[PDB]
Amino acid sequence: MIVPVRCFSCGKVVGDKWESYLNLLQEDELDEGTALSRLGLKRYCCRRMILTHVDLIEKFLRYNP
Amino acid sequence: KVFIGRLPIMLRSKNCYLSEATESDLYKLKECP
Amino acid sequence: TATLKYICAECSSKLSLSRTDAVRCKDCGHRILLKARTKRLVQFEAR
Amino acid sequence: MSEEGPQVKIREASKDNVDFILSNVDLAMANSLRRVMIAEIPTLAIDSVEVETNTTVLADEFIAHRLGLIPLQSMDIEQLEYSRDCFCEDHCDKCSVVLTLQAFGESESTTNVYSKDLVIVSNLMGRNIGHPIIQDKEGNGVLICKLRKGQELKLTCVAKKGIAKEHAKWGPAAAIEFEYDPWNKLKHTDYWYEQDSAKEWPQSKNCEYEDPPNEGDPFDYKAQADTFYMNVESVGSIPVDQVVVRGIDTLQKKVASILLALTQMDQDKV
Amino acid sequence: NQEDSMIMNQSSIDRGLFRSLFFRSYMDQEKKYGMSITETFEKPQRTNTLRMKHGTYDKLDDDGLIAPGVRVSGEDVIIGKTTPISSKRDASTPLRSTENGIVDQVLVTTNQDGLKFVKVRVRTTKIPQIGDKF
Ligand SMILES: [Zn+2]
Ligand SMILES: [Zn+2]
Ligand SMILES: [Zn+2]
Repeated sequence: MIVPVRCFSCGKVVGDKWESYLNLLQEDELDEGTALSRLGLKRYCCRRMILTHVDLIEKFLRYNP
Repeated sequence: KVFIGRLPIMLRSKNCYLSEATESDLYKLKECP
Repeated sequence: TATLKYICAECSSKLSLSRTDAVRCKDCGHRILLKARTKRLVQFEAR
Repeated sequence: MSEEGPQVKIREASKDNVDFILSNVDLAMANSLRRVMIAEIPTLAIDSVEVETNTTVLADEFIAHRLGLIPLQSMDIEQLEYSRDCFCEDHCDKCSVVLTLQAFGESESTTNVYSKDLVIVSNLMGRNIGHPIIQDKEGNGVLICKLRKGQELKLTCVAKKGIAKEHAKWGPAAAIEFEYDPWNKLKHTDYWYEQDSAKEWPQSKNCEYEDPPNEGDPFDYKAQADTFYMNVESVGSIPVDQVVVRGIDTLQKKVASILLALTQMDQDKV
Repeated sequence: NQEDSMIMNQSSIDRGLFRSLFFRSYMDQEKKYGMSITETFEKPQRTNTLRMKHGTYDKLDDDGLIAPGVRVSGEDVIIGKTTPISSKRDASTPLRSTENGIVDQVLVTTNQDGLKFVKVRVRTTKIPQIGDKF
């Protein structure tokens, strides 16, 4: 269902960081917690954001017109 | 050799096209996987 | 160019027509059909 | 050596944080600003989407919502009046920035729509305003949405002034940090414990910068509070500094308008 | 937050916290009467009858339906229909007075008999409010 542009708690920009997170894994083969420490996401408010969002859109895009 | 009525088949059961169908198939049949 | 109207569920493609013009698509017997947006422009608040 | 009172002493610094130690003021004051920064700092973002065509999976207002969150430039903002004030019936280049956006799913492999794709169409009047603040590694910034084969999406946005009160999308803020009297010497808290209050409760990095307790000594009941370790972040729209200066400013403005109404009020009477 | 209710960060609600969606699907067909007496999907008005409705019919294109983009509200009409009785009695379909939003997708298919079958969906985004439940 796409990356939640900016966090709910503090709102700190977070709609870009997505692709970079997904990569700091499949490729840079890191672990969640750190991957996020790497993308600047410090305090949990913004953390839980990525670490939880489910990018459904992909399964959506996979349909038709 | 005569025909008699229609049986409201169950979904995802053997007599359902979906029973066989997979990933792709469904998404194209619109049917949610 | 040229305006459109309705559409096909899978062989989706502008279609149009009216009264007693059947219902099926010009191909897919699939007798569905949506109506597609209005030329009229919509608008929303950014909240 | 100089300066009347409320002095600062920036601790660390960066393009996205002003970890500083503000000191010698009223906590009231401290907080007052703290707030002002989050709340009433003029910014800019979209506030009016005009969907032409859309085939995406995200229906209109979904996109229409996020678009308001896409941080936009606002350095100069103070020279782009709020629609409401300007005399242009609706909006104009002297109050708003107009953007465009158009996507078609050519790459038969998930095409993405990024904030970088916004198109300023209205005269930027020659002023840092309306630019899709990007901090992305690549420079694509803020993934708006995706789409498949012949999925299209034509929009047209209109940015306006606005502040965090009217909506969050105008929050230059992000999230500040706040703390004072790291050794609770005024006793503004009553630490809950199971055993040693000192153990269970972690200490803070902001203790080094202040003298430990030292038993013996009684309780300083005359103890007040200066020295506040803030950490003004930012989202971009405004340079981490301004989100502090302007903060220091907007507040100061209002404080005067009170005097202003106290003047206009006097003059009044027959 | 007192008594099994709470306080919700407004700011966050804005940034999109808990926003949801909502779709409804009004629907209708063309009635028949053996003796080839059938109904219709048009955008009627005077024509004798008086038997009409109250919601701005306008939003009804000619096929008697609303195009997807339209912004529907009060009791506006979503389906212009008529009936022959022995001459243009209404059988249209107004919106749910309470609800209102944006048309989301209309579709017209045949139907086992042959009758014109139409379903209309309306989209609405519902933001968390002071009374909402959680
Ligand atoms: Zn956060
Ligand atoms: Zn077809
Ligand atoms: Zn203007």
